[PDB]
Amino acid sequence: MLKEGAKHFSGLEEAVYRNIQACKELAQTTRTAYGPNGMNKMVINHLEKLFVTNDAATILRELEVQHPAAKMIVMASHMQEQEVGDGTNFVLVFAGALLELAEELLRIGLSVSEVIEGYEIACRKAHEILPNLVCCSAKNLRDIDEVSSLLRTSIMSKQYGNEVFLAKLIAQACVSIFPDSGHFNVDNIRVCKILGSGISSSSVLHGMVFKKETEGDVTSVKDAKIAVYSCPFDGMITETKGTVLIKTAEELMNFSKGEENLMDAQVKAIADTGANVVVTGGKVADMALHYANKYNIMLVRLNSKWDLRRLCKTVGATALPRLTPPVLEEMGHCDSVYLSEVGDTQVVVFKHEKEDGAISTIVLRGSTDNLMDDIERAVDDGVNTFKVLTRDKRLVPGGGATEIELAKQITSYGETCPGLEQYAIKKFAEAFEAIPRALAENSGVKANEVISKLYAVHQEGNKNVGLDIEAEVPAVKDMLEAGILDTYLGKYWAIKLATNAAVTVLRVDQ
Amino acid sequence: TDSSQGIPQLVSNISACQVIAEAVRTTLGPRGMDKLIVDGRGKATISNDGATILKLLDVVHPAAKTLVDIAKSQDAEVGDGTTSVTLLAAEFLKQVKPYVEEGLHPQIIIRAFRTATQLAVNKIKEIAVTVKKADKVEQRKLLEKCAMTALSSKLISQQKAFFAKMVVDAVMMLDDLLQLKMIGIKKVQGGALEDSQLVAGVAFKKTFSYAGFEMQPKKYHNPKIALLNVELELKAEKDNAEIRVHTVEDYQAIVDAEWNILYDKLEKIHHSGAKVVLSKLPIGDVATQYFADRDMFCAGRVPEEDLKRTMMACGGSIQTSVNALSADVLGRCQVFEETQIGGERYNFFTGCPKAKTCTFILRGGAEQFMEETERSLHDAIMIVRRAIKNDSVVAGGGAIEMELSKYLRDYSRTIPGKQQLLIGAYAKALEIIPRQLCDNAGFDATNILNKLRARHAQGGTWYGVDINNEDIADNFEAFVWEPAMVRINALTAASEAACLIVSVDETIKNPR
Amino acid sequence: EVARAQAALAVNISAARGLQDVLRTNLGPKGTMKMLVSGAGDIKLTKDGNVLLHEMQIQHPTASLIAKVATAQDDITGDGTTSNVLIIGELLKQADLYISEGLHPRIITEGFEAAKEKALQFLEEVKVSREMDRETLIDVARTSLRTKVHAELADVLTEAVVDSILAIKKQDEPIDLFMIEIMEMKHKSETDTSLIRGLVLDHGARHPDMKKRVEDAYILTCNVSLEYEKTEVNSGFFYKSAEEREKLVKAERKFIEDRVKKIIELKRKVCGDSDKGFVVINQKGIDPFSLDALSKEGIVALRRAKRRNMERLTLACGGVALNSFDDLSPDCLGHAGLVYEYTLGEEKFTFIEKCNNPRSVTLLIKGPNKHTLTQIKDAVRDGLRAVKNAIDDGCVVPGAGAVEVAMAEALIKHKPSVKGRAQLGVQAFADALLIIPKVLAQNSGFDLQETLVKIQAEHSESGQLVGVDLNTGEPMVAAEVGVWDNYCVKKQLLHSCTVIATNILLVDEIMRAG
Repeated sequence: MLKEGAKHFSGLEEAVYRNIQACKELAQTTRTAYGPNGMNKMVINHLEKLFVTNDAATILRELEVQHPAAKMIVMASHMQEQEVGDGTNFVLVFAGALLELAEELLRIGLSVSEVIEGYEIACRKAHEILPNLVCCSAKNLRDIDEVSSLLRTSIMSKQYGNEVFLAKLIAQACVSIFPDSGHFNVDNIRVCKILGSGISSSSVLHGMVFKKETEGDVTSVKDAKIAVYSCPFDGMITETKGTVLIKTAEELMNFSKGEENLMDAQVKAIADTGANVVVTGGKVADMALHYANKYNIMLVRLNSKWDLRRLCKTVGATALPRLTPPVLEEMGHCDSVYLSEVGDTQVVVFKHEKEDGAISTIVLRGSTDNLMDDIERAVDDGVNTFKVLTRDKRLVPGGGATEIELAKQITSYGETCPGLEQYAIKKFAEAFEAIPRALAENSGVKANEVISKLYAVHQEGNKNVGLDIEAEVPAVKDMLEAGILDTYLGKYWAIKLATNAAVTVLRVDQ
Repeated sequence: TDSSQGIPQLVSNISACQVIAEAVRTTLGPRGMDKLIVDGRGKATISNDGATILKLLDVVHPAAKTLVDIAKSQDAEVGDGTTSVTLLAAEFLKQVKPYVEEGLHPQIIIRAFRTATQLAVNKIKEIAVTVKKADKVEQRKLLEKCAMTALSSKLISQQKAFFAKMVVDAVMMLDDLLQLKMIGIKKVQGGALEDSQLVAGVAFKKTFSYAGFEMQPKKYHNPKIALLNVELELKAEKDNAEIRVHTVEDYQAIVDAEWNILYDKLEKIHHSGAKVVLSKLPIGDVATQYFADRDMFCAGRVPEEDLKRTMMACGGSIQTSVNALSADVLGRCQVFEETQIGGERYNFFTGCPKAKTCTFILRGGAEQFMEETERSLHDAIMIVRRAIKNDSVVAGGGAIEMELSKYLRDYSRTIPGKQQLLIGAYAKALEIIPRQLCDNAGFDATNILNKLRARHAQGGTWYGVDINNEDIADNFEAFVWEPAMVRINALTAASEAACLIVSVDETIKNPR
Repeated sequence: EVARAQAALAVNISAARGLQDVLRTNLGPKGTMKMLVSGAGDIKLTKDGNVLLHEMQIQHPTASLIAKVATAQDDITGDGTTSNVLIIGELLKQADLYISEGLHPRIITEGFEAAKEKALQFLEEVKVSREMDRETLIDVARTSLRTKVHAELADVLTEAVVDSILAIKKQDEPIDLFMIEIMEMKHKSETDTSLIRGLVLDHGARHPDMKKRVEDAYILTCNVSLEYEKTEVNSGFFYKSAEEREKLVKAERKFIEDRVKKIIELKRKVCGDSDKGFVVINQKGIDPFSLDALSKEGIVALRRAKRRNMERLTLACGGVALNSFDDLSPDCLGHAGLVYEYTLGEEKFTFIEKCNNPRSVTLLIKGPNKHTLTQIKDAVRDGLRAVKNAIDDGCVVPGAGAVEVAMAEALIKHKPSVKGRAQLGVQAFADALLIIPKVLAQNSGFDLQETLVKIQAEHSESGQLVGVDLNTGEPMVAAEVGVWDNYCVKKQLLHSCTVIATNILLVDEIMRAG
């Protein structure tokens, strides 16, 4: 501080200033997101797919900043996504809007040893009565609209219009094939990207769905010993053309000899490894192809790690290079294996159905990934929100319809308590409007208009805005009795977690 | 790891998207200035449209890349509709920029786009008119008059009406695709304009003269055609060698053993199945000497676009060797007939076992008229094929474009709000398209456009400004004829191609 | 290049405050946790006077000395480094003012002596003998934990603190070198600070959960080879003759299956049952086939529990380190009533506990294993060092600046000598004493003099040891509260101040030395 030396990225002014500033400015995404929005972010991690996103996690994945809080705080926001898929586009803006509320009190000179407490105290008071404002619950998880209702806040939060069929599709996916007894799996039920068809045509094909081509035959038996090999067939010794015509009529044969009789013993020992399906991370040679069909081994011409990973995951596989007679440490998991036409594409389908280890797989059909990923993003954050492992989601008013409910809870409780925390608690009664504004922003009105008319509804529970004409002038969309609902789980987290972030980030001076 | 937030990046997106439309402003009716564009590769780069230079231009913008890909999403389908989508979505983006400062920014942004784009397609298929085989035309007489639409619209001459049926021949023969990759067209310098030809298979413009080329057959009724992606020349297999001499007997030999292989190379396909051998790559003296020793046909340096469509036509395969090849990999016709047309040694390939190729042969006896019609053939093709595919035929040239924005100016009254601004912008976008072909018609756009509006307060059936006639009147009755399908296509693009990035004013980029 | 007289002296008092200016935000429950993404380049968080220093790479010469003296203090204490640093520059303020009013640094230091004495004598004069009791130890625990962390998380750390202090008293050690064991645990929440009556073992095995639950332990902690090697080596490495390598490789596996079959002989000899577990623990790794041969028999064979384990295992369990399996008795091994191989987060953490003659009772801290979990890992350890002193001393005075209004005010009342030659160092000394009670009091928005005059007079009136409420900056009574200063803690920081406060005062010139 008074030294030429030592270190800091934070402190003094900065702690009061820079640590609050950009952490807020992060919220611009979540300021436009979480709840129905057409507003999106083109995020180019340079993939040659230029990625539309409102999802904070993969917005913040690129974002890097010297502000130690904003450096850190994305942790709690990403620690959130781990715990709930939805509510994450809520996390960053709420505290971010709740932050400079304290900084204004810092301009008033209300201490860091003071203000955040009242937040934390009203963070209690929230999570105290936050379970009281729980209303519904998602009970039968085989049921569509108990699942698709939770989904109907969550995908909605990420993205608006596509949500409805997705919610159906995701509930029609029956992520309840996992009994949700404490069981859920992100790889077993997986997204499978299919270029073309519709995204309304995007389906759930149970099993493991590989848009990669099943080559030659299908499995000998449906309980396969699944040969998942990074390079089982790279070719053994390749043919050549020398003269821009032929090299030599004589030199042609000996390389097929090495190719064939190796890939003979190769695929014969792909048969002697007992592989019913050989799953090739690399290419296939037509000789091994011929061998894969004679030796009766389902062949997959090419495999992305997307296959190989889930293969290693599900099958117990290890994707292996082979120029040699193999052995299966992969074996199978699967009770069924197929070439099915899904996306109306010939698809490598590994399959079985159980409660546990069961692969029941989303198949997304879309012209691009930016279609099939951000929507998947929108999708899976409901699938993620489906993951509670308390089967009843304890559905609160969705669409953030509990804002106005807790808002008058906290502001009345901020009236009760004396001392500077009464402000902080009343300041905690404030940042509610962020998403109602974030809605009203992408909807196009100020939360004041919204929230004051929803200060007129007082205790309501149902009405809260979104992206819609109802969210502009009427200040009302019915987000409790809706079809649009959200679990108490992410309610337990985001209010606390975004606080857990905001706790010490003003305290950190160095 | 870079982003610009808010309106500043948003508005910044449009011009990068718009400037390319300022090129295509009217590139369909071509007239304007065309600069030969030489890129950093030394490549002189031009187009018959906007898309090919769009193919050539790249941006770091996602935005400017989107409508590119979108116009390309519209391009490769019809082969057309690029400039249309290129102008319209950018025009939306162009027009919302002042609105953006007022703000459209609430996601009242995206709604009236697609909400009003259905109103168009709601008007499209209700005003759409379907064509058939017995209907007003053979559907060949349509594809005649849709060629007479597409061919004649640009000039040329009554061969445009002659070609109008003639282009439809290989069309009807091959009609599956919207485009010619089976069909193709053979440019003929020589003959004359009044006769242009069509072959039920590929017909090679020229194959190439050698030693013994005259002494090799120019005619087969039973071509078994080695289709070569690969050359056979004196360089292909060397004649150079040497050997030790205390006796000069071996001078003949050490060259002759290599000589036998040049022979054997070409002969081994010749011996196996091959009469005709078509190489797309050179044939040199000592090789063609053996090809002249064979007198089963030799070719080299021939078009592969014909040679691979010969594979399509024949049923043989493009051959990467002269050896290791069977008799089935050989192309086959019931006609190999080489009768030189002009300077083109002209191989008749017809009677193919399949004849997936049927190629129209445009014969001009001169260079200019052809490439104008050959450009109008793609026009005809992109139309006459699609005129079959979608028999429902809308009309262009501000037919509905002025008639839609007519109602879509009329649709403004019921909107009011923030998106009534969009409605007007959405409306006149339809009319900014003919707003050029007016100039290509020599017309002032706006008065003519306003006339057309009045003409759509009077008429409004097909009425529009047609650079086709350089008039203002019914398009479909002016023989402005294109299927109504591409409309929805373009209009699915038009409003939606714009709404992508305007949904994003915060655009992140990364080095990785 | 040189800086003469006041120049080098100005550099002294200059750097000192930013230290304290951290501490004014770092001191006590009033202080604030400090995330350092710069200091070492690491992403960090800390509360302490000593630790924030060393975490930084500090380029200032005056501050090159500064991380030194609180180190030895934080060793003993854990608190007062957050404090001693305050009094030094607060003393450097006075000492500056007196040379600012003119004086030598010698005739300054001369008055420190009796002032240091009378206060160090006042240490005796005040020193509160507190019968050292988990309750009182909780207080001395939490006061340092509250000093560094939430009073909430203080009491969270306090238990495991006050847990293992009676358990290290169980080891008849007044200090604590064992059951100092603070075990990070992979968890969604750092909220859990727990106690394990025995170790938390590292790897159950690379073939996991062999016997995962061992409720009667026969512990063989063995640096032996059940992994000798399975791979290709000739003399132990790659020799120039390739054919000569794999010749010894089998005998390497066989010398494992020597030790493996010895366990089949040993587990038999030891146990004869999966009921009372024979436990292989290897300082090296263990072959999965060794594991497989052992695991199916009901044996748990641990690998690469570290040498600290090899001790604490041999130690806490009544265990042994026996480097040949061969055949051994259960009593040739130690015993622990619970050995359980436990997975929360990634790694399976085998808990060898109920350890007979525990020499290590592990303090479990679950969490993300971030600087956060470290942030509760240092305060406990720091709080441990505090209650370590609280175990060490039988006398602990109150905290919360309750001492100086008893201490400084007396020296403020009187020059210890009652002569001016002392006053020159007594004014400096007695003043600097009051920084800690006044700073957080004024940090709370409560003016020092009005806050001090109470706590001063409230000592003068009542004879009371009278604390500050560090968050509310008000006069409190720290004798009852539980914010309490070890006689071991408070004594050295006085010395630590004085020892570093004289020479730097006595050095008026600095020059580049090379």
